[PDB]
Amino acid sequence: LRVAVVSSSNQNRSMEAHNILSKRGFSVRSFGTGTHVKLPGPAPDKPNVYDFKTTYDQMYNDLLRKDKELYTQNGILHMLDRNKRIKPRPERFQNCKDLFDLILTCEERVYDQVVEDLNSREQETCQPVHVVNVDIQDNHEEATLGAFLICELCQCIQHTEDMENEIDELLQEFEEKSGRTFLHTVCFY
Amino acid sequence: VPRGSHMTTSERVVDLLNQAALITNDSKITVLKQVQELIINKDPTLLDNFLDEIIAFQADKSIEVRKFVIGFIEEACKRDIELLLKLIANLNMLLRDENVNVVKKAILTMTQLYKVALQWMVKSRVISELQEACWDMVSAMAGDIILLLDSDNDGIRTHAIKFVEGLIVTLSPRMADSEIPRRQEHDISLDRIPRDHPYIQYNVLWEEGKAALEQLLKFMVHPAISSINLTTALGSLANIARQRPMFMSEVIQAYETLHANLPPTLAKSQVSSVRKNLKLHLLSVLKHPASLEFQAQITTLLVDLGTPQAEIARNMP
Repeated sequence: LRVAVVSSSNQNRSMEAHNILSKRGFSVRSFGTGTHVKLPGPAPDKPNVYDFKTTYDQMYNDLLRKDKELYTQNGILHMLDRNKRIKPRPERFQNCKDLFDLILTCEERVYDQVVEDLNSREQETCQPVHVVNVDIQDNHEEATLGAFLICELCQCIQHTEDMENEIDELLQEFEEKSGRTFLHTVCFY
Repeated sequence: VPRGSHMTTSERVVDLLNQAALITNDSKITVLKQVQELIINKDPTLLDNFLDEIIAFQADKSIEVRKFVIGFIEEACKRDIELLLKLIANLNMLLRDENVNVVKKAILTMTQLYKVALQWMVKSRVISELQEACWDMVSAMAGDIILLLDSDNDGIRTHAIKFVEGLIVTLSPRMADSEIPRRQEHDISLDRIPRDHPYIQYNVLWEEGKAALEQLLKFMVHPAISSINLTTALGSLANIARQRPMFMSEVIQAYETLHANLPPTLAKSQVSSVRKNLKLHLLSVLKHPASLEFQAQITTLLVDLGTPQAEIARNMP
C-alpha cells in the first residue's frame, strides 16, 4: 500500500506520519502544499519563513544562530534533526511525479490544494487515487496523535479484502471512533 | 547484459521466458517486462512468434501476474492492432476474472483499446469477416462495461464510469470550442469518420454515444449512488463538457438536478466531499469559453454553495 502524507509546510504533521509509517513497514512519501515553509517563532504572529528549496539542516543552523534557547525549548531543533534523518528537504506536492494508492492530508486547506492540483493534471490512465483528509492541528502533540490515527487507518486498509469497496465504510467507523471528520474523494492519473 | 551484443533478440527472449518459468514469486514480472520491452519495442517482428508464451501467464495464480498480462495485451495491440483478432477473447475473459483488481485493470485497458480498434475499423479499406467479428466482440465488451455501472462493487463502478466517459468522447464530434488534451490530439472522434463508410455507420455510433451519456445521467440520480461514484461522475461530466461542448447543456442540467436533490444516503462528510467537488467542477466549466450560454445559471449554483463573488470573477475569461 503506497501512501503519501501531505501537510502545509512538510515539517511537522507529515513528517511525524512519514516517520511512523515508514518504521512500521509502509511505503510512504511526504509533501507540503503551502506557498512556503513556515516554522514557529518567538510569538504566534512572528513565524519563521523559508523557501521549499531550503534544507532542514540550513533551517536548523539558521535557527541555532537566532535563539538556541528558544528553539530548543519549543522542540524545533529536535524536529529539524528528525526531519534531516528522513530526507534532506521539504517537498512540494505540486512538483511531485509519483503514483499513490492513498493520499492523506492533514487539514482541509491542504486537501483543497491536493485536489485542485490533481484535478488540473491531464489524466492519461484513468487510474484512481483516493484522497482523505483528517484535520490535525499544527503542534507537536496533535501531530503525533494524528500520525498514530493515520497509522491505524492505513493498517486497517491493509487488512481489507477490497480497498475501494470497503474504504468509505472504514472511514465512517473511524468517524464514529474518533469524533473526527474524514473527507474523501478520488482523483485520476 | 553481459555478451548482450553477441545475442539474437529471440535467444534473449527464450532465455528470459525460461527464467521467468523458474521463478515462483512476483519478481518474475520484472523478467516478463524485459521480454515485453524486447518484442514490442526492440524487435516487433518477434511479437507474433512469442505471443502465446506470454499469454500463457494469464492463468498464473498471482494477481499482479494477471495484471501484467493485461498491460501486455494493451501494448501489443497498440503496436499492431491486428492482434486484437486473437487477443479480444483473452481480454474479455480477464474482464471476468474472480479478482476485482484484475477486472478493474481490464476496464482501463479497454478504455485505451476501444478507440484504437475503432480507428483500425475506420482506416481499413477492406474488412474480413474475422475483422467484422472482432469489432462485434470489442463492441459487446463495451456494452458489458457499461452494464458494470450496476455492479455491486464500488471500485468496479468507478472504473466503468471512466470507461463510459471515454466512450462518450470517442463517439461524438470534436468542435471549434473543444479543449483537447495534448495526449489525445490524434484520437479518433465522430467527425473523423466518413459518412459513407462501407462498414462503420456514423449514425449508429452517434446513437450509441448519446445512449452512453443518458446511461450516465440516469446513474447519477440513482438513489443509493456512493460518494465516490457520484464524484467520479461529476468529474467525467466536466471532462465531457470541456471536450464536447454540445453536451454542456446536459451537464449543467445534471449539476442543477444534483444540487437541488442531494442523494440522501450520503453521510455528512460524504455530502461535504461531494459539494466541494460540485463547486470545483462548476468553476471548471465556467472557465471554458463555451460556458457563456450558461453563465447566469452556473453563477447562481456557485453562490448557493458559498463561493465568494471574487472567486467567481477570478474564474471568468
